[PDB]
Amino acid sequence: GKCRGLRTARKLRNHRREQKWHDKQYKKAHLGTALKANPFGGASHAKGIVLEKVGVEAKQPNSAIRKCVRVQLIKNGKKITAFVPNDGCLNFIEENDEVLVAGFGRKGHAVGDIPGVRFKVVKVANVSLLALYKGKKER
Amino acid sequence: PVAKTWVCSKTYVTPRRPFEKSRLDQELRLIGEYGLRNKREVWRVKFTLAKIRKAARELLTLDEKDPKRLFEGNALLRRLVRIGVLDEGKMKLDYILGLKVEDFLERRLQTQVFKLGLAKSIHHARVLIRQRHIRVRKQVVNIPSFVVRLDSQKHIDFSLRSPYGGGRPGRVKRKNAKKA
Amino acid sequence: SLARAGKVRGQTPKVDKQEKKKKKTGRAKRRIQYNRRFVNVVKKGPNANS
Amino acid sequence: TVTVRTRKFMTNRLLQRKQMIVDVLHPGKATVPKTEIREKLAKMYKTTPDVVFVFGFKTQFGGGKTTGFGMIYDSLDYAKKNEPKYRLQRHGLYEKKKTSRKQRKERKNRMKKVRGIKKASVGA
RNA sequence: UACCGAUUGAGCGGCUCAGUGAGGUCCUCGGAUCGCGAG
RNA sequence: UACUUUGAAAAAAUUAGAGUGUUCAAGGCAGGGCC
RNA sequence: UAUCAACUUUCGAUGGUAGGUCCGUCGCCUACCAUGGUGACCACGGGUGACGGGGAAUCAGGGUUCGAUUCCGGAGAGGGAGCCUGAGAAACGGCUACCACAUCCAAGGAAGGCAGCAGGCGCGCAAAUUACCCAUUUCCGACACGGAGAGGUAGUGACGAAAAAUAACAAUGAAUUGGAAUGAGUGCAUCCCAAACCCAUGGGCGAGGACCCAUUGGAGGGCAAGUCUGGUGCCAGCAGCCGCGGUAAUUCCAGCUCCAAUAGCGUAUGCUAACGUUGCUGCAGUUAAAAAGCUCGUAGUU
RNA sequence: UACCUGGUUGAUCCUGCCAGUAAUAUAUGCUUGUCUCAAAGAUUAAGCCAUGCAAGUCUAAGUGCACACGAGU
Repeated sequence: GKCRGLRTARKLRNHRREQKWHDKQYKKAHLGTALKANPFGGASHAKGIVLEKVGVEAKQPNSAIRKCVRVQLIKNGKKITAFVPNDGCLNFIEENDEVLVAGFGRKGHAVGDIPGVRFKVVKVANVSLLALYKGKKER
Repeated sequence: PVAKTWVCSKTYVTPRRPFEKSRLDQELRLIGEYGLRNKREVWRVKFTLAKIRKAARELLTLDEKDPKRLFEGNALLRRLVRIGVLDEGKMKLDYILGLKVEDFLERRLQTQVFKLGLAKSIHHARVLIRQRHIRVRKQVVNIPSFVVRLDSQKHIDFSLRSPYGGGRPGRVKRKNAKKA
Repeated sequence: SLARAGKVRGQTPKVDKQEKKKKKTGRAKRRIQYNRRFVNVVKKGPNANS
Repeated sequence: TVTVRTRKFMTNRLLQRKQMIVDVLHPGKATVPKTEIREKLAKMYKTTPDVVFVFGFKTQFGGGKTTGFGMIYDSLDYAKKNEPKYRLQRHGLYEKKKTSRKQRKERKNRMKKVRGIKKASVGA
């Protein structure tokens, strides 16, 4: 059990500090890993250049083709697979364009039936993808 | 280094439950009954009560005859009786925990000018305050949330320049008189 | 395949909106919201079509 | 209609002034100018408007009363010595120079590169 | 997606061994030059 | 000598908080009354 | 942080003595001796997307997180080092070197330091005018007089905080009608302010779809809100999660309607409460993750 | 305000996490009529800088035989 001694503040402080590393949520934010492997490097959004136009298939029991894009970031040159959210917005995307990608819902976790996509496109050609979908800023 | 203060505090707080049906009904009931513009004015007057109740709740923790409780307690009680939200008969620190949000909503300027018969409805009361019609002791007030105190209760009347009281007609009164 | 990007959104018959009257905003919208939900009574939802 | 009250009053006689808070009333007129206040304030103290100085008039919300500060002197020469250069310029008693601040700085730095009597030539 | 892997793998940084050591500061004396002294 | 209580001492700003109708408020540290 | 358990001490590490040096104390340094000093109560070494603190965010109580940032102290002016002047500097809007970078040149030479105020480039998800004045606040100087990008005032600004329009009042069965009511805006005076600007006070224009039009996300559940209509047919797309789309979709694409907050609101990533899922208050270890195979044994705790 | 809700099963009671919920930080999408207050090249780059400016300074009282002047300026 616990040591309730009046001079056990050192034993309690050392035990609690060590057991916090067995927490998955704590060891992820207080280590070099999970941040060096993070392509964004701890940022909210990121800009990149579109390399290809790949379509990943949704996992079971779903059946569809997710319109994704192979993007290479600028600040570190890493290759990520963003997601073009809305309907037909992949046509607004052209290869070798400047797109502002961001996270996808869950932090560093694949959202929905998409196999390994954990990012999504926010802007393209320095204009927002949402305005292109609503008939504004025709680009 | 600049000669500024950068002090600023919020006056409301959003509820924990965003779509609680039991809460939306009682807040909308307060809006229509007192003629409020949005839910922020409801959360503001609730936050105002929460500050007073928390201040009194701290004094109930302190024992009686305490120099801090007797001073700050009597100062808070006389401050509530000044604005009229607390009666003079029973001014104790434990009756502050029996105050409702409706007590403060009755001391606003739009509700007082409506109770004094100067306005037709509560919504008609707010529109004429923003139009520089009523005053309080020779002071024209343009704010509907003016917390009227008891010393300025019998001094709320129309301004000396408004057509409702004694003054020149409006821009549309003489406009129709010139054309015909 | 990527050959069907923007398929249903292009096949939907383009129907534009209608020229409707303006709406009260601010205190006036809350007034209409109040006297409709509490004053004017006499269960179905606000948008129940049944 | 227009009425000056001079709520407070004090005679310090160190700067040869009579400091006072000028509270002018106007229940149906616009903000009364300082020229009208200054001329009707000297006749209250039996003097000339050339020694009266009023400023800082902030009309209250709604209208009816405008409050400000006021100073009167014993003579005109004391006004030119105690009053700042910008209050005298509001009257016909002072005129500010025409050169800009950006020009004086550049003229100074150009003179720092020339030593001798030629320093005044390069500056002008 | 990480791991092992010959390639004395490669690149970029931190602190240092040794050698070389600019430039000041002091200490010894050195006297262009100036009117025993200043230099 | 630990504990406990008291006193001394302590940068302000900030926080809490007294007073004060910037038209109300966030705030400010000012300003109120009489001829 | 132990996947750092011994470290320091030829070449000062601990101490003693004499001296040198400094404004002065001291291994601060030198010379001669002594063999010490630190460490399981975590030394030493490494890491820090570490300047410290006054504080900030969120909190029932305890806590968790943040603090480059206007106040105090420290540190540095491209990287290190050396010195001059002076009461005060190891000064860089002082100087002398090397290193990196870079400017002019008759190619002999000369000169440079915006982590000052504006501004440019680069970097990026990410941050404003090559503006005005020394009038306020104070500082410096032979001085009541000069100077001050320190500072103050404007410009940019949905970082945020407070107040607060987008209608009100009456008859008639609604872009129906009816007269009233002040703002937005717009000029003109005054006020304001070093001149200006903003607010405020007046009077002259200023609303009937008071066309002077409120957006932003949702309407299967969680979670307030359509067994509606058309289109698509596991396609396109929706969905934080569970799921929806398999020709009669309340979940997709739209129309209508409705709901929520509102001059705001959605999203992404951190952070806090949720979380008694880090449990000191306050968690667990028979079978769901879990008591060393067992016993002895010092520090530690009791 | 000392608060919980969805999700393992044919159904149930649990451990448990994932997801929801509400503040606060910067960034960003869309949108904006008044008035007040106010942060603002910190995060990657103590990266590089064109140009202007940012520290100068007289009293009756340390010197003061040019200007312009009846000593003073």
